[PDB]
Formats: sequence, C-alpha cells, structure tokens
Amino acid sequence: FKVPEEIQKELLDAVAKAQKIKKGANEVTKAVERGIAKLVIIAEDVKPEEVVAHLPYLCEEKGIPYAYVASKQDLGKAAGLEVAASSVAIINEGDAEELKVLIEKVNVL
Amino acid sequence: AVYVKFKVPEEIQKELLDAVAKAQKIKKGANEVTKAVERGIAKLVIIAEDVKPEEVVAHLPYLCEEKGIPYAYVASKQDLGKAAGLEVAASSVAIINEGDAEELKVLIEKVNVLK
Amino acid sequence: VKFKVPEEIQKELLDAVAKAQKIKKGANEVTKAVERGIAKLVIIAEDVKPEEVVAHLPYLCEEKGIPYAYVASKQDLGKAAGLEVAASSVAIINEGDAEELKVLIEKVNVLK
RNA sequence: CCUGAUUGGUGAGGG
RNA sequence: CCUGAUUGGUGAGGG
RNA sequence: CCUGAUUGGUGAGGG
Ligand SMILES: [Ca+2]
Ligand SMILES: [Ca+2]
Ligand SMILES: [Ca+2]
Ligand SMILES: [Ca+2]
Ligand SMILES: [Ca+2]
Ligand SMILES: [Ca+2]
Ligand SMILES: [Ca+2]
Ligand SMILES: [Ca+2]
Ligand SMILES: [Ca+2]
Ligand SMILES: [Ca+2]
Ligand SMILES: [K+]
Repeated sequence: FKVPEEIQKELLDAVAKAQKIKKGANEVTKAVERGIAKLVIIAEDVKPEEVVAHLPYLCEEKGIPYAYVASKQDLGKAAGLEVAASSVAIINEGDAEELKVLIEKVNVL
Repeated sequence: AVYVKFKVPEEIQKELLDAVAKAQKIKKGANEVTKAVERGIAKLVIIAEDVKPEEVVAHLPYLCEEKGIPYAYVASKQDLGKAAGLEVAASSVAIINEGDAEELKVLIEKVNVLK
Repeated sequence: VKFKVPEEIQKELLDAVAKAQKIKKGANEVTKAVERGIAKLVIIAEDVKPEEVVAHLPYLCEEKGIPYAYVASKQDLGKAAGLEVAASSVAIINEGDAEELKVLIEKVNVLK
C-alpha cells in the first residue's frame, strides 16, 4: 500500500529516536521471526525488490506492524548509517505513545 | 552461542551472581570447573554467555547434563569473574559449598523451570 | 617432643610455612592431610596444652613416612601460617621452593 | 626493534 | 593490468 | 545476672 509523505516522515523520525533497532534484511527478518520487532519499516526503492519481498507476508503472519518509505538511502540515514538500508525494525521505541499512534495510522491503510 | 541451552532472565542472572559471591567454596575457571564436575563435587555450574572461542566451555552443558548437575548462565564473563572475587573474567564457576542451602535450592528450582 | 630442634632450624621451619603455596592449619586439617598422604612436612608446636591434642602426630607421621619437626610456640606457628591466633600444628602441602624444603627436611631428619 | 595494557582463571606463580 | 569510489546493512569484520 | 577479651585453627561460619 501507499503511505503519505507526512506519515513517512513520522516513520523515519520514529526510527531516529528509537532506543534499539535492527538494520538490514538479515537482522530485520530475524527480529520478526523472533517476534521482538514492534514495527518494521521497508524501503520502496529496493532493487532487486526480491530482497524484501518476503517481509510483508512474514510480518502479517507474526502479527507485526509494517509500513514503507520512499528512500532506502533515507531509511539508512534515519537508522544512523552512512549507507542505505532496505529495511529496519524498531525494537525499543523512543516514545511509546507516539509509536502506538503511528502504528494505528498505518494499520488504517 | 550454541552452548547456551536456554534464556535466563536478567533478574535471575543477578541471583546467580549473588549466589557465587555468597558461596563458601567455589572453583573458578574452565579447568577447575571441569575438574569439579568430573569429581562430582559441583552443586551448580554458572557459564558466561560471551566466551569465545565457544569451545572453551561448550562441553560444560553436556557434561553437567550427564552428571545430573544443575547449570545456568550469566551474560558477562567479566561480571562472573567479579562475582567470583577476581579482578578479571571467568568463563565459568562451580559452586561447591553454597552460602545458604535454602537459597540455593530455590535458585536451582527456578533454573530447572527455565530449562 | 621426640627430639629437640635448634632455634635456627625452628626459624627455617617457620619461614618454610610462611613461604608455602598451600598449607593446612589446625590439628584436624593436619591430621586429615597426613591420613590422605598429601602432607610433605608436619610442624608441631611444643607448648600445646592439653598435649593430647597433637600427641598422635609424631606416631602418625612415622607410620606414613612423613617428615615432622617442632617449634617452640603455637603463637609463632599460627602467625607463620598467616593467622592472628595460635595453631597447634601445620602441614605443608605445597612448599614455595622444592630445593629448600628438601634441604630443610634433611637437616631435621638428622636431628632425629 | 617499535607500541605500551588494547591482553587477561581462555590458567599466572609454585609443586 | 587500467580506471579510481561510479560500489555500498542488497551484510564488512569477527567467532 | 556480673565481669568484659583474661578466650582463641585446642575448630568459627557454612554444607
Ligand atoms: Ca581491561
Ligand atoms: Ca588493564
Ligand atoms: Ca601452569
Ligand atoms: Ca555514494
Ligand atoms: Ca563514496
Ligand atoms: Ca548484489
Ligand atoms: Ca590474646
Ligand atoms: Ca583479644
Ligand atoms: Ca577445649
Ligand atoms: Ca563445626
Ligand atoms: K569484532
């Protein structure tokens, strides 16, 4: 589905303030398989898309929230990296309240 | 690490380190711990989770299981060494004589549940 | 006291104790060590009262072939063993210097 | 050779 | 061999 | 009860 730029900015902001996160397809997938992932953010410009094509299905199966952001380069920066990130998983939010809200807004779509 | 057979909550890890600190007689280090388990005098074996190469302590869980000796884990070898009264790390510790029988029995039971 | 030990040699006995890597302090631990055959040298204080507490040691060591000697005071022996109190007897399990022990055991074995 | 505790019961010293 | 960062958690290094 | 370290690995504490 498509997420509004307003929300994406909030998603990127959410990753930036998070206390603990996982960066990278391998670690994100593990975080979801272990169920320690609270929210999963996925980049829309991942090529080949096959790298993250399995995430949406896995999250729903594990009952974990997930949304998309336009830039993997932007997602990586929000994760504290100097390089891109195809996906990120928030393990410990920065502001519990905001997260619960952000998650609800996403679940709407 | 593959040698860590089960997850021990941080609160219980604290209890394990406390047990080591209050113990009347312990063995510290892989060689003395292994000798104690083989001699059958260990009552509880505590293994650090961050030992590398893992091969140094990987035999302990299996050995204890064979001897019917209780074992558990703590996250840091540095913390375990400190609890054992050292200024350095310890990959493992064996409690030979606990400080209080009842406390040990309760702790061992809590571990057997996590097991 | 089966034999007399020169003050100079008693000093060496006390120093051997202080330098040892592993010792047993006290009648029960000394006796257990001799019985288990891990004691290399037993030192007995001469002013133990009742003397019955350590009376068995000379015979036990002889029966085990373990070297033993005496020192004037239990207070000094205890201090040498690292205690703040007296010790009726001490057993050296692991000395600090092999050569020295062998030399001391010799000096004592000739005094007997 | 230089570095200098970044090492360490993952086994020192002694027997 | 040349180019020289155009590559990149899309998994380096380590165990 | 008083004395108050005169006691003490000549075996405390723990298992
Ligand atoms: Ca250090
Ligand atoms: Ca240091
Ligand atoms: Ca050695
Ligand atoms: Ca670039
Ligand atoms: Ca670049
Ligand atoms: Ca590729
Ligand atoms: Ca006194
Ligand atoms: Ca006193
Ligand atoms: Ca008495
Ligand atoms: Ca007792
Ligand atoms: K590393």
